[PDB]
Amino acid sequence: TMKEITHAISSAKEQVQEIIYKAQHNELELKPGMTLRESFEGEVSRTLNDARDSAGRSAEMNLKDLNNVKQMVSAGSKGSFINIAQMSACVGQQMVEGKRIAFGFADRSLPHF
Amino acid sequence: IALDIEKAKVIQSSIEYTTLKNVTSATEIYYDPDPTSTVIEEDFDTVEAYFS
Amino acid sequence: SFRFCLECNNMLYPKEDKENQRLLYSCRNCDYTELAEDPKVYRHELITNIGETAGIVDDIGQDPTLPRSDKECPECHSRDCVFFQSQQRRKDTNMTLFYVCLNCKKTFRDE
Ligand SMILES: [Zn+2]
Ligand SMILES: [Zn+2]
Repeated sequence: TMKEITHAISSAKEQVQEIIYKAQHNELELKPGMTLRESFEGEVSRTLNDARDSAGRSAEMNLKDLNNVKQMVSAGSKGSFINIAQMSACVGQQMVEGKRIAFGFADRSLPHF
Repeated sequence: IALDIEKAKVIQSSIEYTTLKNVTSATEIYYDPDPTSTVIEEDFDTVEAYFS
Repeated sequence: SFRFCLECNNMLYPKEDKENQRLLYSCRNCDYTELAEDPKVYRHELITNIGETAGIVDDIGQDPTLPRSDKECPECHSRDCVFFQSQQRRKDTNMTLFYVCLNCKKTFRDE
């Protein structure tokens, strides 16, 4: 399952790279009522959300019936699917004000990039 | 119109507001003291075709 | 572009002669008057692309925070280059890249 999750995340990152190249070569479709940058950001966010959901679904399907987190989630007493996904597979994309992390430095998010 | 896309697009075009500033790209002011001719060479052919 | 007065350094406003039918640049602070070369009095760009590639410096290759690619230079065919996006920061601005060679230091695109 960890191999499957890693493969899903890597395929999603390759897809995001392809979207970046298409947007950087004017080959990107523009969502009506939105600019090129907004459409690019929305499409990347949708891809990353789908990646986290797929990895979490793989992780949650892996679990046995004797798994205690699965038992608590199935009883409906505490926890949900997102908790299992973040604990076992992938935390996912962090959103601030409904958008990805901004460029607080000069054209980058941290001085390590 | 609700089950046809072309008529719907026609209605959409007829409803949406469109000003001159939307289709305009650049505006210029030129000096030309001849009402019946012009100094600009690119447009000279078209304006003389109009006047003739 | 607008010219300045050659004697008192003020702006040369355009003026039209009724009797002579000529466009002349005249300073309102004196009697100086110089003959205009072109009739383009004014030009306004509703949609403009200036400043997109105008933000370029000759020492941009010494910045360590800029990414480095291996795209081919059109002039000297170098194997090292530094790229960046558009310096204009409006909402409509494209995401196209500008590449700068490390030898000739010219700005070129990929299209
Ligand atoms: Zn003067
Ligand atoms: Zn070069």
